[PDB]
Amino acid sequence: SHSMRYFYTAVSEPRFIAVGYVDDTQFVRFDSDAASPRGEPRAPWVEQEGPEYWDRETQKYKRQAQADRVSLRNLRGYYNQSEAGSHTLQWMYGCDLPDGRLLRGYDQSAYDGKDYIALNEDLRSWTAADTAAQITQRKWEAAREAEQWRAYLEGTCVEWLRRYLENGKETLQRAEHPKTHVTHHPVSTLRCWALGFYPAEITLTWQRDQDTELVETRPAGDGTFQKWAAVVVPSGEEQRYTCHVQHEGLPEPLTLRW
Amino acid sequence: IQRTPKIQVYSRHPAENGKSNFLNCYVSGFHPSDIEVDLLKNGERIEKVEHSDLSFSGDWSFYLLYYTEFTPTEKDEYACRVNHVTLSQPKIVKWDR
Amino acid sequence: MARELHPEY
Repeated sequence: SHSMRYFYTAVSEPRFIAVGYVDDTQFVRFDSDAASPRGEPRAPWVEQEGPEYWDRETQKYKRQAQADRVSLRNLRGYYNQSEAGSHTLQWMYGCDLPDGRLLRGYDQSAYDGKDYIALNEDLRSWTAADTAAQITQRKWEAAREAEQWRAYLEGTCVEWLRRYLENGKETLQRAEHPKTHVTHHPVSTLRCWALGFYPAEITLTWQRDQDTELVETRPAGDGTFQKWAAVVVPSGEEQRYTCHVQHEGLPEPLTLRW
Repeated sequence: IQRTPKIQVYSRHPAENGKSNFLNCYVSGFHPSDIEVDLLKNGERIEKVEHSDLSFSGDWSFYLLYYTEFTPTEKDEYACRVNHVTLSQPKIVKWDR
Repeated sequence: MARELHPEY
């Protein structure tokens, strides 16, 4: 359906980057390595929000950046790691919406790329990955932060994501169909292309009447995505293969022959 | 634990000589976040190279989109040089129209 | 709309 997502990265003052997504559309960023670190709009539907909205977001990141420089120091102490090594703290949370209500909220954390601590599906308990996260879970259980997570995920995350979908309905609630074509290269290869589609969810399959080479969906840089699927066929047998494209922007699916 | 980056070199729109486009280098699925990505025009580093904000996928692996505006020509060869802590030496992926 | 200030680890 629809999802608002946030990705926080603190690398060891430390480097703090925060990014917000609505579906596959980025709408906010924060970079501690900017000339004036602040919450910057990445989508036109969030640009017209008042200065009281943006300054509250900016001071949120500015104080979240300070919270991570001490957290990385506390994490370095839990594991007895050296003060010279670089370490990464990752923070992930968001809310999924068909009736416009919370389908699932999530909250995950990662230290150095492995799972550290995560809010449970009940939004009232935690799961620690090791004895270091048990100190963090006990820290957040004393503060009862899972209660504040309920207030955000079940509420603030849902109503504000619903507002973003309304102000940007011209682009967010609009599926761009892929522009497909087949290329042929001699090897002694039939590549099926898909360009300029939104969202990134697409299915590329080469049928004959497990052997396709898929690539991960890449961003075009304009808000759309690209992806191709290549298969190897013997010479004189190209007329037997048909590429199939499934996408939300397509009235009916597309079949393609060389 | 370190993940090696996947590299994809491509243009935003279908390449057509004499017309303006955007050269892309998409690094993804790598950890840690530190990565060296350079866009090359005939073995020469490009000054005006932008990149997206650092995000990561569900498996905590990062992805970045290094992009720049360029005009493809029949003779000029483009490539992307990527360096990561997981590579014994920088990997260069040439552009294929 | 981002999450408010979270307690430290």
